[PDB]
Amino acid sequence: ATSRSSKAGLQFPVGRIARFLKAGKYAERVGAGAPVYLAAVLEYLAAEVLELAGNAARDNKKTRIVPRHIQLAVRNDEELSKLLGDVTI
Amino acid sequence: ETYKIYIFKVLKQVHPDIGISSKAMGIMNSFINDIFEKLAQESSKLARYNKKPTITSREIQTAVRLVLPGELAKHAVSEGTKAVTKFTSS
Amino acid sequence: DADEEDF
Repeated sequence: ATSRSSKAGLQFPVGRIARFLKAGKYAERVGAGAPVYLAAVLEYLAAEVLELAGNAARDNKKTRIVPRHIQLAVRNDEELSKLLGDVTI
Repeated sequence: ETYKIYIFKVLKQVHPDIGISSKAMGIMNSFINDIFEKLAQESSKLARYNKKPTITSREIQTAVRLVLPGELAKHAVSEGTKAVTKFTSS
Repeated sequence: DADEEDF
């Protein structure tokens, strides 16, 4: 058995995202491609935040991301700040 | 069901030697839930405009273009289009 | 506490 995630080149869980989309009744039905597209978008955004938060961790002389690193990475990024809002610690 | 194991796998791709605290991973998981809901709710509003019973890749893509700031939107669309193309060709 | 531990 080959996962939809594996077929799409993704780490994020296509099947689980498809189930959340169907469960919420955002519409009557969900097409096969929609969860693949959404999984890819969420994976991209996770990668963008983690890249910037991990750079902040390292600049801060740490080897692990803590909440303040995420707060600093996001607050210093115009677009991530707009998308995600302020991180409160 | 959370996204945390998947976040962790992506973390190790972008920063092989950097770890993450429990509370930081909670914040990450909450971002993914928050953006999931924003994009699902916009997809719902678009599908209604179109009198469309199915949310397809077309509605997700438009939702991404409307909800995400411009440069993140452009790159996210590139990534979603790429994944659906890879899925369809598998 | 829990927060401060590694994931």
